[PDB]
Amino acid sequence: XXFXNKYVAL
Repeated sequence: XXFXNKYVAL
């Protein structure tokens, strides 16, 4: 809900 990691997005 702001960038995650290689697989999960936020």
